[PDB]
Amino acid sequence: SRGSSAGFDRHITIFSPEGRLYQVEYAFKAINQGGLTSVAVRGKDCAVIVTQKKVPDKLLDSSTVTHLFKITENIGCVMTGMTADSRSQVQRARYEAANWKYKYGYEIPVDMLCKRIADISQVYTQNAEMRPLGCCMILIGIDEEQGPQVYKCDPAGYYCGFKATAAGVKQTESTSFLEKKVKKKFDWTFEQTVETAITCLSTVLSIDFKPSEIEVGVVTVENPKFRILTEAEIDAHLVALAER
Amino acid sequence: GDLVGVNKDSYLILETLPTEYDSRVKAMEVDERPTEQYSDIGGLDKQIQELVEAIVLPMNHKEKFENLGIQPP
Amino acid sequence: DLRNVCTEAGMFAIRADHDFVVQEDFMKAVRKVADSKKLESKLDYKPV
Amino acid sequence: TGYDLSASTFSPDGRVFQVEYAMKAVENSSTAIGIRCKDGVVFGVEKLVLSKLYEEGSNKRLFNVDRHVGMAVAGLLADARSLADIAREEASNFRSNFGYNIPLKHLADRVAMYVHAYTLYSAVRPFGCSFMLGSYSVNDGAQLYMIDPSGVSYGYWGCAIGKARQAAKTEIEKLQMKEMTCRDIVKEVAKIIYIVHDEVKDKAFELELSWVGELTNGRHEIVPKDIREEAEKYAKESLKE
Amino acid sequence: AERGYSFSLTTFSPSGKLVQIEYALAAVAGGAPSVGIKAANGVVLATEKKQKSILYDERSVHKVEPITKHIGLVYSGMGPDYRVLVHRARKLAQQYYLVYQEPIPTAQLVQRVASVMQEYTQSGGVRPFGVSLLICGWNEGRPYLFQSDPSGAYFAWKATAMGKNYVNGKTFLEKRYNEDLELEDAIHTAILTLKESFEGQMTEDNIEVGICNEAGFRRLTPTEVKDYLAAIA
Amino acid sequence: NQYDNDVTVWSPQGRIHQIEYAMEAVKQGSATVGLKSKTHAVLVALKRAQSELAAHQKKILHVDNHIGISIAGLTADARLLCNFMRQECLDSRFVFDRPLPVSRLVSLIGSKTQIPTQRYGRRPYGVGLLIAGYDDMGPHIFQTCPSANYFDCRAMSIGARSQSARTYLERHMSEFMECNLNELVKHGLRALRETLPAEQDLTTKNVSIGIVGKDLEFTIYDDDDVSPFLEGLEERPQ
Repeated sequence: SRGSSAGFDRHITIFSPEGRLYQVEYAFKAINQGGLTSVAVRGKDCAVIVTQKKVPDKLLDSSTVTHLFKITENIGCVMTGMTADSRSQVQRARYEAANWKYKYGYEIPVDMLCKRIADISQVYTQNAEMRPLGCCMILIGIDEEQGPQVYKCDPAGYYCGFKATAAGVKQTESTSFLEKKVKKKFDWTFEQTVETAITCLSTVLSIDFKPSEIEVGVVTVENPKFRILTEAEIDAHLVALAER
Repeated sequence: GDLVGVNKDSYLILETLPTEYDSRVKAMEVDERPTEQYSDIGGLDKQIQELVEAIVLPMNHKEKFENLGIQPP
Repeated sequence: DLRNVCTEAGMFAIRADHDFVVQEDFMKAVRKVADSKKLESKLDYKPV
Repeated sequence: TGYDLSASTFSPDGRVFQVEYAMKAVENSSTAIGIRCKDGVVFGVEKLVLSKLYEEGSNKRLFNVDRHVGMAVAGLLADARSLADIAREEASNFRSNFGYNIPLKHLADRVAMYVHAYTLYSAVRPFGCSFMLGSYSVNDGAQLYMIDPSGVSYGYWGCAIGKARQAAKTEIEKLQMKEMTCRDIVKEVAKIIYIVHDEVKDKAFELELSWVGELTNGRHEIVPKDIREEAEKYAKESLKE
Repeated sequence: AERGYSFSLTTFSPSGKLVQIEYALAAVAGGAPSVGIKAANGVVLATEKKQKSILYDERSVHKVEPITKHIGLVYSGMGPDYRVLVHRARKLAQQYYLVYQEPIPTAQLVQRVASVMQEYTQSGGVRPFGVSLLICGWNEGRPYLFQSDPSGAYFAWKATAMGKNYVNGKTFLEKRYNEDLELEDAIHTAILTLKESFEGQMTEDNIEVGICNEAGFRRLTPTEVKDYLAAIA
Repeated sequence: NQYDNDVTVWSPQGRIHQIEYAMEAVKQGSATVGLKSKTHAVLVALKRAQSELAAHQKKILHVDNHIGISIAGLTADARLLCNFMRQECLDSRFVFDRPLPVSRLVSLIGSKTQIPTQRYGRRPYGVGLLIAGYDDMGPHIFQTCPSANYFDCRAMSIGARSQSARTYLERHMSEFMECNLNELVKHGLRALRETLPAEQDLTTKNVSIGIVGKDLEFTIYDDDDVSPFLEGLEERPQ
């Protein structure tokens, strides 16, 4: 035991003598390869995503580097990991969402559209023929009977429902900052939530942002469309958090 | 630390000696290897510049590093 | 590696034979150092 | 050890090594630069002549992927011509079913997504080929995308690919370009090429250029002969001086 | 794209063992403890729920699923492989119900779910499943408790444990299980034998219980479990 | 040494070994030259015999009435790629009622030899072509490789000791545009005579000439149709 090799077992996805899948414990290390971090916070009226946006050059256009993707009109999500795998899995989400509406006729819940992204990933675990995708989707969206919701699904399959999560480089550090602001408990208004998200990302990286260094995706119960906030709206919250 | 001769019976300090290095380091002699001339290295003309400017130049024109204000690599 | 950048910027000057550096000298040096820094082996975090 | 024999194997590090290597096969090719202005896109390839026996201006690295979409490639050239046919085939199925020239934002995401499907399995080998899609429309302006082996696409205002990727990205950062007419850019492109090329590492070169913008009415051509000469004269003068 | 491998990865060794199934049983023994106790008018399936912060929402997933109006599952081991088997079971049950217009008997369902898990130790280019299912059901007047292993075998039990510390729990149950219990302990005695392997404080949102009497299988609401957790009920 | 057993693996250096090797199959093949003018394209190939009692293997394969090729590599692969071209030029007569223009033919060979350098356990075709054709753009030569690249040339040579020819052809590349038909073939032979050992010469039993022109559908010459071109040929002194 204790990590031994069964010969092949770090080159395909079969059990080790220990009882683990080394090939999937590696695909998690890809998520941190990206170098970005994304926080997601649930309110009582709205769920917020905030992502670090890193434009390395002056050449790259800044409006086509985004990590926030519209899956439906009532489902956004943020992709962390290898950018190739990411876009490949977003494409696949959109497909399922619109296939759902086509077969059942009432657009898809955020619950199930994760459960299907999760199960496609699971197949890549169980066969030897391919590697698993090296990315990690966090969906948000308002449910018609449970308020807002946040789900995160991993390269192995395991997906769960959250009140606040992160993913990427500072995935440990964030969830220690967040769980303190969750056991206290507030009203969690729309301005409460955006406040908790930006201040978590801003302190765990130490940046203290410019409106052009984050992109903020948000979905309210009053207006269930998934918006991506422009730089004008983002700045209103940053100078409000510099006062307070 | 210093090395010193000592009279082999009555332990008197007789003189101070030049410090000593392991004979394998003196065997790593500063040899005298036959000229070969940078003209007889084919291609690799850039490489020669990159090395000379980093090793050879600070041996005579450290004046040009002091006037600019930097330390050689 | 920032200590390197400031030296490299110096070396272009000594090569061109100026008595001063400029804003390109530090622009080039960051590109050079940054290429070999990435090439020259991956650095891993070792936690305690 | 055995983490490089397959595209289907993460390494302990966290990164697929077969894709890393592919990208290094690009870096060992000649240089191609793209630079988008406000009313067109201009392309520039630094095509080496390896003998005097190859016919002039032939076996290009400038494809037409559609009647308004350039494709300038770098890297292993065989796999390039393969992509240029998958792309033509996509930009035909799109005009068939939706009835109008395919938008370059989408043609890119579809050609990247096809490259990506080749880094997943062990049964295939990831493409050794980075390439830029340019395009002009009057409803979208100029757009310039760049794909790579990974399967990543990114909008750009300029970029370069190949063995002088570093030296050429400098020349474009030191260039205003959100304000220049197409006609003025072509002079810049030629000048940039001449700078980034080494005749002490290569013999000589032929300079390939492509409009696609307001000049030509949303088509994509190769720059006419006369304007190409003017751009070579203005480029020898900036190397003299 | 691809074709797929064709050659089995589970192979005999010089011993006469199928090493892959031996290992996939060690994954099972890393999983969260689960106990099963057939009563004399119901079956109790209780399980140690997984969590490791206060951020998780302990009502968005369920380790106790319903397969049919009269069937239930819990599992011990890899969580992705469990959503695959729960989903091939629910379809098996629906083909059976579509041909005989009759709820699938519980002996039947376990015997088919097992033959899916047997197919992945002799198919091309796959690894066995990483779970043990504990299948309760109440048909034809009786209760039933089965357990299928990633091997493919299955054994009827009168009460058992799986997952972590399933050798301590099978002993603890061996004494405390005296037939003719009422349905309500199997709950009590079940919850106790989770505690013989659980470190911390049990709460209504930290374990999941499911019963299964003549009225049909049902997951116990959080309120309901909080009461059995008087440690006296 | 582990990156040589598939076309599917890249090498840390950023090449592919299985594609490099295949091209050594071409340098084992028998020298062959191709040059053009502005009215004729010519394929001059040095056949070879593997015994004293034996004929020589045909280097020039007739494709259509305006396309020839000259192989160099595995012959079993050369007739697998020749049947596919014969089939591509009977697809064009039959649909468009025109000759398939060479540039668009070499682009199909390019699409079909690319494929098996990227699928598992299939190999590259171990044969290099010289494609002499003449259509509505005058004459062409095209060199094909097992890598799947190709080139438009003005005068190319492949096979063994071909480098000796390539230099002869690169010193005289200016004179080719002004030759009459018989003067061109002289160049080709004089270039092909620099690929032999110094001890033997071009005879009529191991030279093959292929001519395609503006008014002349692609022909092939053997044995005693080659004599009107060796006779008159300069002497090559050492």
